[PDB]
Amino acid sequence: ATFNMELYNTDLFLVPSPGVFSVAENEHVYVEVSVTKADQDLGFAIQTCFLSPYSNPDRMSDYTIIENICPKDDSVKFYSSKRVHFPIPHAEVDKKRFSFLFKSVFNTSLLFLHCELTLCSRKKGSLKLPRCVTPDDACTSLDATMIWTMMQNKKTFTKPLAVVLQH
Amino acid sequence: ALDAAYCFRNVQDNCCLRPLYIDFRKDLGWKWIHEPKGYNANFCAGACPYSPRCRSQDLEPLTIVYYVGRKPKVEQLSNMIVKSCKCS
Repeated sequence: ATFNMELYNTDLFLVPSPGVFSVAENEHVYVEVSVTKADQDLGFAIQTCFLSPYSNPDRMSDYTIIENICPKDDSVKFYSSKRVHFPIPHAEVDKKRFSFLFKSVFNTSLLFLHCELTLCSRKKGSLKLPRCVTPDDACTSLDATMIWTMMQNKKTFTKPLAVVLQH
Repeated sequence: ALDAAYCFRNVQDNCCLRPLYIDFRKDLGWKWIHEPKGYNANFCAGACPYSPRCRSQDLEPLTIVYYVGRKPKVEQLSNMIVKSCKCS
C-alpha cells in the first residue's frame, strides 16, 4: 500500500504542478492525497493539514487548515473523485482532493504543507481499523476516543511551497 | 496499597508506584491535545514474589482539550493516570 500527496494547478486536478509549487496571497492551493492499495476494504481520512516554516512535521504551527477531519479554515473545499460518469486519471488509485485559499501569515519565501492521514475500514468488520468518517460527519460529532484510535495508524506527508509577494 | 501514599514514602526495589510526568508533544508524540501540555501519568515497576509482574491496578481519567475543525471539545480520557500497582 503506497501513498502520495501532489499539488495541482487548478481545481480540474489534471496537471500536477512541476517543481516547487509557487503561491501568493489570495491564490488557491489544490491538494490531492492518494493511496495505491491491494485491499479494497482499506480507506483513509485526511486527519490534519497545516502549513509551517519548518520541514519537521512535529514542529507546532498555528496555520491549521484541517484539524481532525473537519476543516478549520473557512476557505477549505472538498472535491469528489468517486463520481459516476466523472472519470479521473489513474483508476488503480483512490484519492481525496481539497483546496484552500492561501493567507499571508508567515514572512518567508518557503513553507511546507504537512498533511497526516489516518487509516480506516470501508467495510464493517473486515479490518482492525475504525470506520471511515467523512468531514461532514466529523464536524457534527467526533470524540476523543475515536481520535485516539485513528491516530494509531497514521502517515504524514510534506510538500514545499514557494511563497511569492505581489502588489 | 502500592499507591502514592505508601510508595512515595517507602522508596524501594519491590513493586511500587513510580512518579512520572509525561509531556504529550515531547514524550508521546500526541500532537492533537491542546491542553494540558503534560500530566503526571506515573508507572508501576519493581520486583514481585512467586511468574508475576508489577502492573497497574487503579487508573484515573484525564480531562483534555482538543479541536474538531474550529470547535473546542473538552472530554475525560479514561485510563490515563496510574494511581496504584499490584503484583499479578
